[PDB]
Amino acid sequence: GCTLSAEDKAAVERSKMIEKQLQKDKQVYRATHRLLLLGADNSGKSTIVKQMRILFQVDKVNFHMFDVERRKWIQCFNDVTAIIFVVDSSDYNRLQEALNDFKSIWNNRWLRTISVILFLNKQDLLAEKVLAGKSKIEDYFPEFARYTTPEDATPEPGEDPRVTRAKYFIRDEFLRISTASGDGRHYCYPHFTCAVDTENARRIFNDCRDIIQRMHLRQYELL
Amino acid sequence: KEIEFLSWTEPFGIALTLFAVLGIFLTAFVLGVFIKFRNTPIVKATNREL
Amino acid sequence: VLLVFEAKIPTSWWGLNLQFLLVFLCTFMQIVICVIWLYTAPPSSYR
Repeated sequence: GCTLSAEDKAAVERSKMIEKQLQKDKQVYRATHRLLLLGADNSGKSTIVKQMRILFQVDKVNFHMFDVERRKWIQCFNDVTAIIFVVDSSDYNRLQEALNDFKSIWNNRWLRTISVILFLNKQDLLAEKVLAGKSKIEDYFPEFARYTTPEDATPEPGEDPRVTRAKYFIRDEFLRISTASGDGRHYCYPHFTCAVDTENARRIFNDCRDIIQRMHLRQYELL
Repeated sequence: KEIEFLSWTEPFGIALTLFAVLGIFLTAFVLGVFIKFRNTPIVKATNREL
Repeated sequence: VLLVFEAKIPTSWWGLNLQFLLVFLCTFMQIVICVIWLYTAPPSSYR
């Protein structure tokens, strides 16, 4: 350039350089899915963060998780792509507290737009419990006996019908929260989760992409 | 010399006009349905402006 | 709809105006052809 402003020319060069890096970081920022892990202490988010520590990022689209005490800061940010709420369905008594926590998460008006990628985690241990006789849901959630396994709720081959009964009971107790508040601006997608599972990550990516599409369907009014 | 063209009075012109008016009526019916049912997700999924 | 279902990027009335503008673009190219035809060599009714 002409370079005729002296100390001010140095300032102009510095500002232009800084704007160049601002655009360069905008390249990354506008493409990153930011996600938060509201996992309970007993929920088992340790498994997911261990899997992520193994290798997050999928293809070329970036992802950035935060994890985490009262939340005066959860309402400060609304730019999060989605919430990852690990739940330890193995512990039946702590399960009700997890359900109340999901009520609080889903009914927070500040995060009204934000969808949640829910994880029923450590469900294999739930199978180990329920195959045994000690674990009785009738004590904690008595409505388990009133429940019926939905043929619509597709099970997995080689699974105990009572295992499916229990598991689907947990999940639709959680999904009562989502279906009751059918706001449309945010949908809950539950996924069964277990430890030492490298597949969990891709689920998130899949789910993440889905939410984005719905947001576009909301901007263009198609949905 | 007989003057020849496709006429309104011609019996086949009547048939063609009936079919064109039927098409206009069916388009009006479809539009009215998409107005009364404008908020049903099936209609909205079709870019109802276009 | 294709752009919606292909916009895997997290962040991609004005949109409706853009739709109508695109439709107008195509139809207006044909309008240009039509108008050139109609005032350069207009059609006629011949017995």
